[PDB]
Amino acid sequence: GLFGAIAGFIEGGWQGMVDGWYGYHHSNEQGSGYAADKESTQKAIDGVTNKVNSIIDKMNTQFEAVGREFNNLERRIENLNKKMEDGFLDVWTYNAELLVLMENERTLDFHDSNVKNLYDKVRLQLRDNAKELGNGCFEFYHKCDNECMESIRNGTYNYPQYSE
Amino acid sequence: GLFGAIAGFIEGGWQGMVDGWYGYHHSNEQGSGYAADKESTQKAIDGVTNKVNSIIDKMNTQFEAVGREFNNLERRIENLNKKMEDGFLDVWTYNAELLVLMENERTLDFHDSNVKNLYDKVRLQLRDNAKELGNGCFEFYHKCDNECMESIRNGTYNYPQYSE
Amino acid sequence: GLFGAIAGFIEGGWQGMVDGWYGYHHSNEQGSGYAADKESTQKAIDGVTNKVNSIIDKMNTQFEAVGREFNNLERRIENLNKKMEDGFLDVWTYNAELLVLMENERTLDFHDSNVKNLYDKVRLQLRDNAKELGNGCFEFYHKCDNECMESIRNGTYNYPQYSE
Amino acid sequence: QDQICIGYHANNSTEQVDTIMEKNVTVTHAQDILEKTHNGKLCDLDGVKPLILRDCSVAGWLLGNPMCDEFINVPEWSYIVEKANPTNDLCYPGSFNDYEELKYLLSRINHFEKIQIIPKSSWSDHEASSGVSSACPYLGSPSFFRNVVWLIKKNSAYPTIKKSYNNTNQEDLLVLWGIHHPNDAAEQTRLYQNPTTYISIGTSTLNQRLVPKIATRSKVNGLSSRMEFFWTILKPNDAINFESNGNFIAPEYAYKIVKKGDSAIMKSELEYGNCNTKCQTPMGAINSSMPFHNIHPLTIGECPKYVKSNRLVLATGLRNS
Amino acid sequence: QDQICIGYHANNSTEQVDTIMEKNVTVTHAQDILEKTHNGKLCDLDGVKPLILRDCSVAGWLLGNPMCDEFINVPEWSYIVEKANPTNDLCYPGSFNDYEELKYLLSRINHFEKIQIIPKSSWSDHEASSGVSSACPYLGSPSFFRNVVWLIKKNSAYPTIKKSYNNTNQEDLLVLWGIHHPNDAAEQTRLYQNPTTYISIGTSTLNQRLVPKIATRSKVNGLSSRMEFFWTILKPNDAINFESNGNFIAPEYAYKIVKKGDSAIMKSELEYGNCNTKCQTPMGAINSSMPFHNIHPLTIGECPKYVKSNRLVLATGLRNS
Amino acid sequence: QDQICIGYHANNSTEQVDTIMEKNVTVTHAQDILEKTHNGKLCDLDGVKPLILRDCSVAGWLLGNPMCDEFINVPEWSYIVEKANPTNDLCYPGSFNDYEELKYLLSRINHFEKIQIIPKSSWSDHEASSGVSSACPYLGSPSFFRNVVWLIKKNSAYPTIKKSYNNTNQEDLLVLWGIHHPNDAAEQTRLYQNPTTYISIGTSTLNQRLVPKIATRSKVNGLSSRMEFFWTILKPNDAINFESNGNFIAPEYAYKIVKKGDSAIMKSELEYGNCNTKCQTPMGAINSSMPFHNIHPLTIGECPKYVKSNRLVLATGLRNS
Ligand SMILES: CC(=O)N[C@H]1[C@H]([C@H](O)[C@H](O)CO)O[C@@](OC[C@H]2O[C@@H](O)[C@H](O)[C@@H](O)[C@H]2O)(C(=O)O)C[C@@H]1O
Ligand SMILES: CC(=O)N[C@H]1[C@H]([C@H](O)[C@H](O)CO)O[C@@](OC[C@H]2O[C@@H](O)[C@H](O)[C@@H](O)[C@H]2O)(C(=O)O)C[C@@H]1O
Ligand SMILES: CC(=O)N[C@H]1[C@H]([C@H](O)[C@H](O)CO)O[C@@](OC[C@H]2O[C@@H](O)[C@H](O)[C@@H](O)[C@H]2O)(C(=O)O)C[C@@H]1O
Ligand SMILES: *[C@@H]1O[C@H](CO)[C@@H](O)[C@H](O)[C@H]1NC(C)=O
Ligand SMILES: *[C@@H]1O[C@H](CO)[C@@H](O)[C@H](O)[C@H]1NC(C)=O
Ligand SMILES: *[C@@H]1O[C@H](CO)[C@@H](O)[C@H](O)[C@H]1NC(C)=O
Repeated sequence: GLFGAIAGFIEGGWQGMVDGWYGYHHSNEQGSGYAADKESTQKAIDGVTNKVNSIIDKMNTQFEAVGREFNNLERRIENLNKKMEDGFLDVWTYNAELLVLMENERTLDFHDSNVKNLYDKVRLQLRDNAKELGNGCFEFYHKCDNECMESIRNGTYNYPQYSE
Repeated sequence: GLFGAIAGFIEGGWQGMVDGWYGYHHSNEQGSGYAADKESTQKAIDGVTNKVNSIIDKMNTQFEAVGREFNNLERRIENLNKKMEDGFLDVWTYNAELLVLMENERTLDFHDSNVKNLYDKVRLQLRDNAKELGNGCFEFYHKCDNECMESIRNGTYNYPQYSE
Repeated sequence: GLFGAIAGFIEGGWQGMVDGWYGYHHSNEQGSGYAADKESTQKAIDGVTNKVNSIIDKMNTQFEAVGREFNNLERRIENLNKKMEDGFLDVWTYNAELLVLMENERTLDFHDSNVKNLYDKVRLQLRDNAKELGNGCFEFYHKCDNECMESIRNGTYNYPQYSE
Repeated sequence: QDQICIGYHANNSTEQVDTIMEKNVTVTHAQDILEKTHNGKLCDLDGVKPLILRDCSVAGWLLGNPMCDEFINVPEWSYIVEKANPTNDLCYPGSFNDYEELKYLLSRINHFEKIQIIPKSSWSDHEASSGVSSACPYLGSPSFFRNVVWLIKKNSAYPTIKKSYNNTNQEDLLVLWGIHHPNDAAEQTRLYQNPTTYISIGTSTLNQRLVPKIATRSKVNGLSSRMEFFWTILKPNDAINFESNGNFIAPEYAYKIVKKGDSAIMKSELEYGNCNTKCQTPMGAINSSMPFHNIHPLTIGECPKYVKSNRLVLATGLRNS
Repeated sequence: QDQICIGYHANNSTEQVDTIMEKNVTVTHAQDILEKTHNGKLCDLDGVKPLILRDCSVAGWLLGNPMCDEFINVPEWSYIVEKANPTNDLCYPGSFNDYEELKYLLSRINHFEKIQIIPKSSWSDHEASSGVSSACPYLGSPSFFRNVVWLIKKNSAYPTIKKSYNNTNQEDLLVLWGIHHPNDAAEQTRLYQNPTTYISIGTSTLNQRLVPKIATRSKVNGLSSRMEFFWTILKPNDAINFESNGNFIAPEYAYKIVKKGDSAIMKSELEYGNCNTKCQTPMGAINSSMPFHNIHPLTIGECPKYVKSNRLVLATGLRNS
Repeated sequence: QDQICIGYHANNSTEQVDTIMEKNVTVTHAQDILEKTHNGKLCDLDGVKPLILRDCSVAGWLLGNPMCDEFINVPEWSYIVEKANPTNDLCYPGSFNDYEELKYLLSRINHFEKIQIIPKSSWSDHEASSGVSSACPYLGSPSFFRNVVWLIKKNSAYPTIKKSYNNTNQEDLLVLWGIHHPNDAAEQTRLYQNPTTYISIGTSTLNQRLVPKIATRSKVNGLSSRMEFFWTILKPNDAINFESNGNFIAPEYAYKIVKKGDSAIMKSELEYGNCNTKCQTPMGAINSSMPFHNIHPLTIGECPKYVKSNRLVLATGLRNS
């Protein structure tokens, strides 16, 4: 983990969250539950969709090999032809594999980035009103009803809510 | 935002700061104001200047196409010539566009990195002496004169300054 | 520094730590000392070893130039031959240099990432039990014996340890 | 008490991808961008059927090797399939000038229309139905290439030939002819009376003089003699002029180029499957939405991009413990 | 009370760039690295003016087509411009041996100096001022290529020629000559008396024997006859030897190669603008500090790098709401 | 009181690397991946020694230039080294057909075995030991190429030759022969009696007729005459047939191709060092574990990857103040 969120301070993944890539898990008075953060899940699906399509669009005009033949006294240009077509098909094989290796990584570190940016979305809201457990969870200094969870889940949480 | 600073917890940009890429905005007893962090603005201008010049220097010996002609009974090598020159000019077009796409990104995430690293420059100095508002701003637990702002603005802030 | 750890809030390096890339430096009742974090030192050595070998494996089938000769009335294909072999050997020189420039950077930012992820390993454990000095160090609100340092050094620190 | 926790997706997929710093990494979701399967058949290309030379070569087809009658008339094709070593080629031993250059032209053509430009019956002062050989048998009897006629003397005489044909079509004409190289001076006179002969050929553009080479050679297909063939493209309204006093292998049928277009000459031992496709390789056709493939570099049609890899998987999802 | 805030720059620029994960992203500052404009002219290159063949081909120039007198003497050039289909080429129909190989040599040369190596007046026993044709008219009268002379018989006689020229210059010599292919045996004797003729040519390196091909061909520019031209580079102190008893098209003027260098043969319908430049493309010159361009791949001079793109913009600044 | 601090490694290394945004950056640990040193020698390749033509060319070797006796018999080689301008080539002036195509074949061969296919003693009706020239001296006396014999007349007579050789070996045969081009008709009869001569050559595949070109040329190595050489690959069980009534330079020794394989023709002024290697360049051998090098692109053996750079350093460690 480059940002350290995924498989770092958060030990693993939540099987129960079949609603998206990033989300939450609360447990207040009115029960537990899961909710997919449709916000960051969208700026992520937008990411890889454009990424896949860009990798494909960057290589639609690549290199086509055409068939040419040569007689017994044209061994030089035949070899030139052979190595020149093998040449381009090698570099494009390199270009494809290398772009995949490089963008698979920037893909994983992108999900790590989003989690790190969601834990910080909540952390930069519940300043004193909670304690950072450090395993990925927070614990409130007040009770948080099912309408309190929603205000955090959409960006505007009210600070006026006492302490200890 | 990969680091989440720009357009993340900081909603937008400060039009009034026509002095550089990164800076501050205070509002104490003696008024408001802006000041360009000439520190991180320099390690950033150094960044993209070298980046532009490196992108250009990496491609000064590219591929030149020269004119060659062939008669009606040299259609094979003519095609070989055609596709071999089209070949190199395709890969170099790929190399240029791909390097731009990849470095435009590492450029944006670089400004995001610097802001994230400036908010942490201040945050790692005004530990208890302020409260992190979370929108990009801090609020002091004491008064901060126009000489107090400068000590933070150049790296050494004095902790002995009481609380609440 | 992209993550800001190395040469950021931590001014420099610890010459005395000849045991690895990342580690600690304590100073309790029973003396000072150094200890290499064999944990993150391993996920780092695994990183660059695979990186070096991948850079090498991505380019084992590159482009070989073979010797071909041409007479005084074959100046066209001779030039074609010349520029086609110069062509591939240019792009592969580009591919090598460019991959090194790009991966040297993702290498430095990788060590910056690991330090940032180790300072956060400790910080997300000693929540109230210490004060973040901000220069890379922490100061305890209790005494920390040579068995207290080890619990932090391997992942499970006990919170029940009073305050001020 | 009360809690709030931030986490991420996970599931049961075992699919792995590679990165620069780490191989074999399992993820939640992925996308394979490499098509690795074909149908092992030679199909029509968008409904237009290929021309599958079977045990005939391009030369055997174009010259009309008697063992190649299957291709006497040939409809529009999409691509041409030739075996690596066609057994029916130059039944009469010899050579074919600028053959690979002709083969290349063929990859630029989609349809020929055979037409009779000089009927075998028009030869009044030479023999035209005795130009046969055991080297080129048809159903057990001595025959010859169908599109050209091997003229010999008549009543102990070979008057010098002056034959001319004007391309009055709107299409280019592929015109083939040949010269015969005997094995000795006796054979020369036996076939042509005249001891010292030539064949001149002219167009707007072509200006050649051929003289036969009477010489001792090693037997091939039973013969020491040779037949050597030539060709040219006759442009509309241009004419071709033949003059010869022996050894002339005159044209009879030629080919109107009625459809130029994108085409190919595939080398494949495969034969006609009964199918249709958008992408054809020499080892089988492809039907895919994949952006890449690894089946064969020489390809025709709207195809994925060829790549030497055996696996290419893009990571869409995230890490999975 | 008291506050401190960390923020970033922003402004009014609408300029956008692309990344892998996102297109059309507005930024504070950017840099376009792609020059997309030329002047639509053919300029001098660093003060040395190009040679613009107008409706003349390289062959028309070098052989001296009468319609090409504009190029009888030609100063040092920087590059050569030829039209796609020059109308003044081989006025007398025929061919030019190793033409593309000569054209390539030309792209390696910057200046020829025409010199008389065999004066037309030196032919005492052959006619030298009757070698003209309606195919090559000058101001309405029958003429011929200026640099070579078409010799014919004199007083019903064509003595065999033995002519020799020694390159006593310090520069390589480009030497052109030709052979004439008549249409019938009557024309052969009418021009040359001798029925069976040849042209031998020798140097250190060259050793050729040419025999004319008397044959029936289709009329081009009114004629069925052909002129076929040859060339060689004569190295300093080497000599060229001609022997012929007919059909010889003798050299008169040749070209000292006085300046080898980097050059080109541009195919362009454009003509001489009146300008100067550091970078010239076939559709116009370039004046730029940009590292790239997208105007034309075939280029000459200190030029940007060609790329097929239509936009290439680098992001220097940062994101802008 | 009590403390805990997180930090990183540092040391004394001054080694620097480059990144995109910054040059000359010092680090703790690095890895240079660019081999920049060779031994400046021409070594054996995995224990098999190269064939170093010294002042002889491939043609001088294969034809048997008397100044090239060092190579009369030549063991299996790994690669071939030829100088840029070998002084011993065609001692008798002339040319060598399809020379570069032969040179290419050579890079595909590792061993020839010289064998006598037509002994000089077998010529009963022609002179075979007078075919010598001052152009090709051996220890001061007139000599000739060793592998071919320059036959001349005998008792004022040159009966037409009919010679045939059948390749009864299991290896391909490289067979060389030539024709002699005299300077005048007197020399022609002086050497061969017959004024009008030819050389026909046939195999399964080859069917050529050569006629000498008697003509005036500039002296090279003292002579105006020329020798022109030809070759072919004779396949097992095929035969080659020569017929000639003059100017024939008959084969005597030919080369069994006993070992096809990967090889090369290096252009290098260097000579035999006394060493062994896995990787050889024309300026010296390489012994390295590096994945890259910058010594020379034309290379042979298990070698690093060639790259035009002068420095390529990978960063393994981290930043170092
Ligand atoms: C038109 C004609 O004359 N066809 C002949 C043919 C030709 O004469 C011959 O090919 C010359 O090119 O000869 C053929 O018989 C050849 C026969 O001759 C024997 O002498 C030889 O030993 C056999 O192997 C065989 O070649 C032929 O069939 O080609 C007969 C044909 O009628
Ligand atoms: C040197 C010379 O004889 N010039 C002649 C030229 C040559 O004789 C001819 O080109 C042979 O190559 O002939 C020209 O007149 C040709 C004229 O002849 C008619 O028969 C024909 O029907 C016309 O179309 C036309 O070709 C010529 O101008 O080239 C005349 C020239 O004087
Ligand atoms: C087989 C034979 O006749 N060898 C001759 C050789 C040939 O006759 C000649 O090369 C023809 O190709 O002639 C040589 O002497 C040549 C000698 O002749 C003078 O006239 C000339 O002025 C000298 O420069 C020189 O060329 C020869 O050595 O090649 C002699 C040889 O015996
Ligand atoms: C072919 O025929 C047309 C029309 O009859 C004629 O005008 C043309 O000149 C002919 N071509 C030749 C080369 O004779
Ligand atoms: C050309 O002239 C020079 C000097 O007169 C002479 O030495 C040289 O041999 C000549 N070249 C030829 C091939 O005759
Ligand atoms: C060469 O010799 C073999 C065996 O004697 C024979 O069968 C073969 O036909 C010969 N080759 C030729 C072309 O004569």
